[PDB]
Amino acid sequence: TAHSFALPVIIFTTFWGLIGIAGPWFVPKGPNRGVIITMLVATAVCCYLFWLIAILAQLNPLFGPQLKNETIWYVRFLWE
Amino acid sequence: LCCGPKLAACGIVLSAWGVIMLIMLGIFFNVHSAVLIEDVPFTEKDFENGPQNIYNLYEQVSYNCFIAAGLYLLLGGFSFCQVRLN
Amino acid sequence: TVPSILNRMQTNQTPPTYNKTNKFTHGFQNIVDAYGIGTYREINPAPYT
Repeated sequence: TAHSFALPVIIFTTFWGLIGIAGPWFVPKGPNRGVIITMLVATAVCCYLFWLIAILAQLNPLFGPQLKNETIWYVRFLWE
Repeated sequence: LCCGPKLAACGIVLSAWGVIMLIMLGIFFNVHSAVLIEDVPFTEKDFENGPQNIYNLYEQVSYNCFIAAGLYLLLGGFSFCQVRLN
Repeated sequence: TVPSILNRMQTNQTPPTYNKTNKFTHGFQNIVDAYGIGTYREINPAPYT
């Protein structure tokens, strides 16, 4: 069950970078443009940082979870 | 029967929430999803021969959740009727 | 027939702050106003909040 740490970063980085960088140009020429661009850019920052922190916090763990023997017995069958 | 429009609105909203959540919960138990193991009523002697013995109880709780969702759907219908009267 | 006049002048009083708020941003502008309105033409924290 290997989630190789190249595809997730590529996917979400291009995703959020596009939202925060290309979307601003696609916002139409109008009065609310500035506020809309600020929403796009800062949403990119906040959400991308949240995801990046969450995934790096799991990259290279120091310890593994602790499980009741019942859930060990169950997940042993259920998950790969 | 009759009731206040605010009571009926609360009833219908609660019925919608209950129906959605309990249908989802029954689905997730019938799936045998692992994250809900602790809520299954199994006993310490059910861990001998394999997961089927506990799959059955997962199914039982899923049926309970579906029954509760049906009760909430009936409540939602009745509350919608009450709103229509009001 | 003879018209009126509108006059500009050199002023010593401090300008107020105005934002041309819109339907969507009114709550946020109020949220930042709750702790003191910004001085004339300083950066508004509302669009970032």
